[PDB]
Amino acid sequence: RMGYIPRYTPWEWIAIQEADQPLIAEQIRQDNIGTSYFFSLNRYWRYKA
Amino acid sequence: RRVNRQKVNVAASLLDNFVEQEWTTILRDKHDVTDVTKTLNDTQNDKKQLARRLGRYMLFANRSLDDTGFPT
Amino acid sequence: RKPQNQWEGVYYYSGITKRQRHLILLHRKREREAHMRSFNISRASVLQRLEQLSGDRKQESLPPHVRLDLAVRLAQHGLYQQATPIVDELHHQKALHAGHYALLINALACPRLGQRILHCDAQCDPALTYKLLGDENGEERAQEAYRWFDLALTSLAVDCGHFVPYLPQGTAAASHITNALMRTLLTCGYTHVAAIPDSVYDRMGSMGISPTISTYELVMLALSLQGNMVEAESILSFLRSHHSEHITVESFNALLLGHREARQFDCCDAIWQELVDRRWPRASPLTAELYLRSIMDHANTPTSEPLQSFANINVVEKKKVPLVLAQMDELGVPRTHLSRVLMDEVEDSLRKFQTYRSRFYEWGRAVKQFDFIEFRRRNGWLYDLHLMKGDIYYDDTRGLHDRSPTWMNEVPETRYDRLYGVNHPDIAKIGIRRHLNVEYVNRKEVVERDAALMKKTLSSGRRLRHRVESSR
Amino acid sequence: IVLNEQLHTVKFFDLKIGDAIRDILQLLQRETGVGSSVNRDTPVGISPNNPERRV
Amino acid sequence: SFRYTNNLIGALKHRLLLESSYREIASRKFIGNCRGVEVVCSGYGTVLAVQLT
Amino acid sequence: DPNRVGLNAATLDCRGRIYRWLRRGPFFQVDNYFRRSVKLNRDGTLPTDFVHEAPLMRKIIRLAHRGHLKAACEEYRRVTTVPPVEVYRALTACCVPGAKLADAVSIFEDGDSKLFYVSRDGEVLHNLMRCAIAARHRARIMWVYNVMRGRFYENVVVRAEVDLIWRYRIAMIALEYLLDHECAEEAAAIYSYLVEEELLRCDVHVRVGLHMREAIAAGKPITLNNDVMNATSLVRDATAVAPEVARELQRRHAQTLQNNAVEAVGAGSAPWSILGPLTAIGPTAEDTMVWLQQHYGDVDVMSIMRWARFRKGKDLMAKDRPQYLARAAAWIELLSKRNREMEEVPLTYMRKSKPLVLDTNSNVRVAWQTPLMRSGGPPRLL
Amino acid sequence: YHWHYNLPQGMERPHSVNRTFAAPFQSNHSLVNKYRGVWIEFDMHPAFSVALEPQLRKLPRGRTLPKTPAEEVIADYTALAPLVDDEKTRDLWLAKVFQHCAFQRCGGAMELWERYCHQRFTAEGATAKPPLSLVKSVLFYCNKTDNSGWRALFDRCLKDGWNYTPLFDTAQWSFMLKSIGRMGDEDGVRAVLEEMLDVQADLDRVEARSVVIALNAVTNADVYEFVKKYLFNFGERKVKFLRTTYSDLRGHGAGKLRIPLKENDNMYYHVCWHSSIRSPRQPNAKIDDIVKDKIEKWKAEGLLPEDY
Amino acid sequence: TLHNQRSAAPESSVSQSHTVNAPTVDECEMLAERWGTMNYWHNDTFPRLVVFLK
Amino acid sequence: SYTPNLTSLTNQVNRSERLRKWGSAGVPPGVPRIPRLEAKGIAILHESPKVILAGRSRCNNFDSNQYMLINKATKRCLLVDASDDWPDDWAAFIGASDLTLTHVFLTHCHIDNIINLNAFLTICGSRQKQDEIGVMWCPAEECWVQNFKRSCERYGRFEEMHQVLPMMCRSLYTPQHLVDPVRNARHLRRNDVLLSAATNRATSFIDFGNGVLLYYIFSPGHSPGHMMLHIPTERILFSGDLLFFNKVGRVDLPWATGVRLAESLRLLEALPDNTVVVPGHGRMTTLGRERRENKALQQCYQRQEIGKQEVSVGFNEGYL
Amino acid sequence: QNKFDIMRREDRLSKGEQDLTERNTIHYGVPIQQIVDEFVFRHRNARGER
Ligand SMILES: [Zn+2]
Ligand SMILES: [Zn+2]
Repeated sequence: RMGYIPRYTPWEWIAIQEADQPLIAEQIRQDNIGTSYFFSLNRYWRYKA
Repeated sequence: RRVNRQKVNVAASLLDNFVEQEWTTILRDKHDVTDVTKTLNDTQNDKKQLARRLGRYMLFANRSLDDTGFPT
Repeated sequence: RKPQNQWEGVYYYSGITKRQRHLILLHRKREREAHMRSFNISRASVLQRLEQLSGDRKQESLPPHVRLDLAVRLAQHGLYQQATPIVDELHHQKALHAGHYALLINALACPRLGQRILHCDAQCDPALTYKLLGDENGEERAQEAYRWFDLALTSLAVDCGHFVPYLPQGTAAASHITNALMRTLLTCGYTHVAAIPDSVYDRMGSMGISPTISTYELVMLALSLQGNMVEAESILSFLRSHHSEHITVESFNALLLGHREARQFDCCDAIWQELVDRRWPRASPLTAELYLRSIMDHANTPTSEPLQSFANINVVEKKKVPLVLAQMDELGVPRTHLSRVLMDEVEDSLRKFQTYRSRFYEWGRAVKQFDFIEFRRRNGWLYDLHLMKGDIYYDDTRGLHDRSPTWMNEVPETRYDRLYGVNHPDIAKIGIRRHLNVEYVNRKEVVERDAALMKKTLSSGRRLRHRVESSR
Repeated sequence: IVLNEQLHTVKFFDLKIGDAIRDILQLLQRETGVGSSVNRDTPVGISPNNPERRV
Repeated sequence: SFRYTNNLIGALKHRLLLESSYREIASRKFIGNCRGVEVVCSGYGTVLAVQLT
Repeated sequence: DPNRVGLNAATLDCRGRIYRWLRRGPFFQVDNYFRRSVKLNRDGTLPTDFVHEAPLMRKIIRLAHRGHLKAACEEYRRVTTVPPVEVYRALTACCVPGAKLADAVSIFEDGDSKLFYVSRDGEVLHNLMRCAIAARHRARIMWVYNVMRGRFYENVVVRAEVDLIWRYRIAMIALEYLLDHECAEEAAAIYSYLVEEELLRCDVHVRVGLHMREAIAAGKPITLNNDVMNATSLVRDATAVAPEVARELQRRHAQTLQNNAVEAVGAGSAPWSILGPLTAIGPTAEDTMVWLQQHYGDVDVMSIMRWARFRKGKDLMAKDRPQYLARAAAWIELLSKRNREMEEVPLTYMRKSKPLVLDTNSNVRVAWQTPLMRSGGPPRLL
Repeated sequence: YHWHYNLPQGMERPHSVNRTFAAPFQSNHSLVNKYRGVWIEFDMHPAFSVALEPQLRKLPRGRTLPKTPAEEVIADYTALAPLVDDEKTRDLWLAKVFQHCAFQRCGGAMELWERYCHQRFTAEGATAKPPLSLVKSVLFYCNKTDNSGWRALFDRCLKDGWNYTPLFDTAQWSFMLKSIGRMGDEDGVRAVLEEMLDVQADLDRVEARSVVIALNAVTNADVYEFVKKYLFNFGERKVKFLRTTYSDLRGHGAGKLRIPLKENDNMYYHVCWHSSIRSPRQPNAKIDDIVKDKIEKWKAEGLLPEDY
Repeated sequence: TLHNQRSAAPESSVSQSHTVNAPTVDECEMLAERWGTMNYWHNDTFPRLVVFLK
Repeated sequence: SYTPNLTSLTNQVNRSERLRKWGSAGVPPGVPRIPRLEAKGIAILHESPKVILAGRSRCNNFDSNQYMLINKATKRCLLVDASDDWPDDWAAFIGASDLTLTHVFLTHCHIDNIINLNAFLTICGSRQKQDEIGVMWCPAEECWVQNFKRSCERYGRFEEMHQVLPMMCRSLYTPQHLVDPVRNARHLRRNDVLLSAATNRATSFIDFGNGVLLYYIFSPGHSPGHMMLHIPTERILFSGDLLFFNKVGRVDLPWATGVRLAESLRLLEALPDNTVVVPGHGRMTTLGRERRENKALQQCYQRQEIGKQEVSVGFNEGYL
Repeated sequence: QNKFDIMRREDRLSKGEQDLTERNTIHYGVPIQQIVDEFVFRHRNARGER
């Protein structure tokens, strides 16, 4: 071959690059209650809106 | 040892032929006697009713050496 | 500057100490000894009750329900030999009825020894409970279950004495006793598990007993423990076609356990996604147990096609665990209703693949990355895997140069700079100036400077040529 | 078959020499002392196989 | 080290459970019936009584 | 310490301090101001007890007790210190009568993991569970129960777990709602939790404890035995009612079996309801206890009948007798697995099949026919 | 040197570093949500809790410390507890009384041990075994008031005795070593530190002010040689923090302690020597035989003359 | 050199929602309570309304 | 620098030196190639009835110079110390001057002298294709030939690493290859001369043509074999690295002795003051100005006069 | 380790089916596209097959 560079990254290399980095838990964005109309914008000052 | 393994397989198939001959005998011949003990309200033990409650006959030619007494 | 690697991950802590793993092992050992102590205390109490009722009540005949409850409590604790003369006496006195026989056969499956084998022996794998309960006298309890089934059918024929040639085979009691027989035969060895859909189902058909949903669920679980998935999926397809309003979650648990045993984990994912889609019947914690154990069994599976060239590949399936847990928060399945071993594996996969927004703002600081490097340098012999060692479909004759005017739109700046002396005989073809062909940012000035330098040295060379050839 | 494995190990003589020196390099970077209580499965003053292990 | 002492404890736990269970089997009745015939034996195989229910 | 309240700051003098200020994180001022401020004390108590922020907590509790949720939320925004547990109790109890579940969940989650587990309390989780009952949200009921059970971090590391009486109250009102609305799996999980924690006779324990508190206020010695628990009105009333519960269960199962045999044909009756799995009840209260222990013995029948007595404070056992019998029979039929296995509809028999000899289709198969369907012919093998 | 832009910009090689090296979480800051105290595991039956509820109200519950004076709490246990006919209820009640007297430092609460529990647990070969909640509370009490009654109870918790030492908290050993260094028991420091080493306790996560107080009270020569070999059992992050803590508690930050330290210079220099070591750099008879024949030779040669 | 995993054909893209197959005998049994589209009862081959009326 | 053994890797003073010299990088930046910008043209330094000296100053980032002697009669040119980052101006100059390149003189085989030698020979032979160019060098520099790769390691010259030097190929002084009977571009280089250290004024010369003689002088101290060129008819002394403007060569490199450098400076006192000395680095001077205004020669002769038997002179910071 | 798994393996080998212990490791063996590309590369664009 002598100079072969792939134009598609192989499935093993994609799997290794996926298996090394964690997930963000807020990416799931699940919601079943509703919006807190009174409290969510008036929470504690360090974590406030 | 390759010869003695064939001595076992011809001796196991002799007994497996005899056990499966008598097991078909004592089941089918007892099917013709028809001893009716349901009126007695017994414990359902019998010659047939222990043979049919026993499992399938594991053949000695099917077994390995450790199932016929050799240590693992 | 030296470039940083963009395909190297950020250094983050995903692991536990040796002390934390040792304390986890110690606490799990303590919980196993506690469950063993509880079962031994309960079994001693049952045997003391039996010795009291056998010694003090030598000639005083007991009421039949006390003996029935004693035989049930004896058979539930795995003491089947101490209960069968009580059942023989109760059947001989004709004190047993339709429900009592099914109660005795269901107690013969020992659901108190099963809890100890679950929490201590099987390490909370529910398939391994069926695999290990066959060791404690599988064939003898199977023979006793068959004998009590015959006793039950004789007493049902007595108790039914129109529909006269179709009794007691058409009643609910025969189907209940057959379901109890299948549930007890699941507990026994592999021969009786294989005989549940083979011999027991054909005998139930030949006797003319109409089955129920528990019959099909136990046949599906027996085929699941056998490893035959096409027949179990055929039975659930039969139930989906005809009696679809009666299907409970035990059939889904049977298919999950069976595809876990047959190691077809994509079918486990398909069954779990279908159960999340339909949301009815409700997912028990056994559903989450079987699905998360199938995930952990697939993630710990080594592969042989890359031959472990870089790392283990299947570990990325543990990234599915923070998804499915969130699905449990939508399904109302409490995650605290998981076993301790599976909770250890789930917290392992969670600290490997989960982060929050507040940690994601601080996890890439150079202090933590260099602490990771220093901790790998100091003690990496303790935590390392290697240190242990037109349209194309209607195109056929393509029309080229269709008078599309490229002079209406403006692309005038197409200037290019070629190196000086391409065909010059005095300038060599090979040279270090060929490296000037790959340079983009300062291309114009480099080409002009190279052309000026080559013109100056060629002019000086021909001037020296003329001066030397005219001086002699 | 015999000569292929004999020729496979002679080309790794120098690479295993440098592998042995790289063992000594990571050895001298280890944490000094008997260790740390965070990274131990065994108490220090006894064998792990001692019958009177947990006091 | 201590491979003999840790193996002797596991053998004596096997012997203590096999001794405490032999005393459970021997002081027990084993009743078998065929057709109303109660043959009662002990753990040692001695026939205690050949009865009829 | 009211005099030493305050924090000193820096001046950013040298070049390295400027480089550190330009390399700081997104929350560096508020984080260091929060951690240089209030923290868990040396003996393990909360930093709640603040002198300067004391009347603001009184105003918040006073506004959340009068029903003013928005004003209490507005002056909750002004807090600097960690607020007390009574703030979260008053806020969640203000969230109960309006069925505002999202505001109560946000109130709990604000102090749950961020503020040293001040809202991880029995009364706050009890009001959260009451909001979940008022909102009829089953998944949030199981969520409140799951955060009540807790994990290793909140129970062992933080040492902030719910007391046993509050856990029993929360699990009992959740189990009451889940049994009232026919949710079998969730009620089975909560009942398995009450079995595992041994809380089946806990209401009797609270009654015996109130009697023993009155006795120890009198000056009499107190103890706990079997006859002390049997002397309460709850166990006596349940034992007196239990034959009516058994007759209701037998009548309801007979009607269910008759409906199953009717629907097995399509309406005449089938032979399905000729002999069912229930036997007849003896004419003795001891025979009633025998029948309930041998046909519904997987669950504790007496504890279920004791739990089903009260409904929203109203004593159903003394006032509405057939309503209480129907409720107790429904709860026993829900929680029992053997009742679920004995009340099954008769299904048709699935026949096996083989592939064709002359393969025409892969879907067309030769079916295995029972000799009941086709009479005659030879006797077949397996 | 670089990558050209007309080349395909594929990934060269994947890097699996977080799955080859699994690192445990280690921050320089301590955990903000830890209890930092001695937990008692109040496991009361849920009938006596409702009965003793006005009496358990004034007692310390989970992460709550009421301001009730201890003379009211001991007076409540003296009168009301013989009315309660349950052994495990009275023992768990006295565990909260010992915990309440520890937080308020009332030295007279050791008479409650001699009144109720001494004759059935720690007198003349008592066969009964006390609950773990009671032994944790009295050992937390004797360490907080600097009582000398810890020694008879700690010797009962060994493997021949009650075997309660594998169930001890890391904060239980932290309050233990701080009291023995305040009283100055050299044998009490060694017997606890030998027990922590044998029980496989978290030696790195002991409180650093507790270790440097217990090490300051080492003056005897035989126990001083024990501390030399024992100090290698700490980690390198711990032993560099013990030097900064020992230098501060004897220097400017000597006001953090209730009682000031005594001047032990031989332990100050050895801890400073040992912390620098763990950190990186920045035949008498036969010999006396030879001496005697040489003096014999110099007298014969004349190098050692006689009187002139 | 082959694979040890389960070999399965890809799932059929034939739309089974609009595929009206041959009527089975159980379908003619349960036709009294069957919900079908207007194409299902008036199919070009095998119409089910004629079977329901027959 | 040198080979990283076990002792060099476990040394903290090595990491301290690599932090002090190069900051937070720790790796030395190499000596790169001069780009096509900021590069000057070839200058004609001297014109004479016999020869023409054409040179280019600062042709490397070592700050070395490149010189070529042209015989006006025979049309033969001679490069001395062939080290130019762009040997394409020189090949075009030779081709536009109708000159023939026959030999390349090498004073010593340090990296500032032989870095682009294969490029010179390849490009000039490729232009000759439209007899090959010989190399004149001293065999003591063999010990500096073998470390051409290592010197290419430390100074970042990676593209010149994997190149067999033409002085290493088989000359007429070496045994010949016994090739299979069934090629001569690299197997044998007949045009190669090895200079001898016994240099005299009688026969140690190269016949450049037209009666011009180039006397090579063996003068160590900066190298084990270091050969100056002396043209007495033109008063031109190609010193190489022995003598510069107001300074002399380094001794703090391997195979460099200070007393050999002192003897090499002492063997230079018989030339006249109007001899233009032409160094390998920097600006050119005269030998009389170096006798009057150079402090290294003053220290050498002062140590010789006060009675030092082993006079050792030499620079420790300067040109390689 | 279980007798259940040994009996299941002997039953499946008597049936003539795949053992579940041979499914312990995953083999994604030789996809058809790689085999076709190796056949074309070995045979120099595979003339005669086109
Ligand atoms: Zn040089
Ligand atoms: Zn030079």
